[PDB]
Amino acid sequence: MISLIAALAVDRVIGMENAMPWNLPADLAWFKRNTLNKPVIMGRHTWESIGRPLPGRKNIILSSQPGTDDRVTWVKSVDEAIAACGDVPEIMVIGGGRVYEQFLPKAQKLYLTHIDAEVEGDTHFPDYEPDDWESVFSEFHDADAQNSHSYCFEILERR
Ligand SMILES: NC(=O)c1ccc[n+]([C@@H]2O[C@H](COP(=O)([O-])OP(=O)(O)OC[C@H]3O[C@@H](n4cnc5c(N)ncnc54)[C@H](OP(=O)(O)O)[C@@H]3O)[C@@H](O)[C@H]2O)c1
Ligand SMILES: Nc1nc(=O)c2nc(CNc3ccc(C(=O)N[C@@H](CCC(=O)O)C(=O)O)cc3)cnc2[nH]1
Ligand SMILES: [Mn+2]
Ligand SMILES: [Mn+2]
Ligand SMILES: [Mn+2]
Repeated sequence: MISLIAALAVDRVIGMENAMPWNLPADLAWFKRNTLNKPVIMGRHTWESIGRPLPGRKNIILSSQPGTDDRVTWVKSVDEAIAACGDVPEIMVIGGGRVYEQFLPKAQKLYLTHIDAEVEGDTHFPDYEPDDWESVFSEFHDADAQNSHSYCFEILERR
């Protein structure tokens, strides 16, 4: 099973200048809980944005060019990325925009954080047809001293 996990600001913005400009510790904790002990697939730009391997996960990087770091697994196509995960229950696709586009048609589940923040951005999460997806979990949180925007965690499953 393939799942996508992402955090979206207003208008589905996910990034600006190869970065995420907000800081929401509660959402990073949610990301860690939902990805630990699973393979994670990311594109090369997202790998450069994170800047190090994510511990406790098999890190798989998509790039058309040879890898430059043997602490992670480098693959050259979507099918190779999936194969490199092996026989696991759930593969997590962690972006960025181009990678989410390619994996969305193959995904059964979306883990989305909706952040109440207006961000100039240059990267968006794909338009997804709402009729295709059922919301199975949602949890709203007001802003607090650690998290400067309100946010909603949602899990959607393909109908
Ligand atoms: N808010 C969030 O949840 C979230 C999550 C992830 C990322 N982001 C943000 O998203 C942005 C990065 O997204 P992006 O769309 O620019 O880049 P991306 O999807 O991370 O990376 C694209 C790169 O991945 C490689 N790639 C993708 N598909 C491939 C394929 N089928 N075969 C081979 N290589 C493939 C290519 O690398 P080569 O050029 O080396 O071939 C391509 O240039 C950053 O701003 C980041 O902070 C946000
Ligand atoms: N829900 C969600 N939120 C995000 O911010 C997010 N970000 C990415 C891409 N960027 C990043 C950037 C940093 C870390 C990261 O350092 N994660 C640590 C958390 C511990 C910490 O630094 O606070 C991890 O071990 O997972 C992960 C993804 C992909 N999916 C996401 N999904
Ligand atoms: Mn092929
Ligand atoms: Mn198999
Ligand atoms: Mn806000």
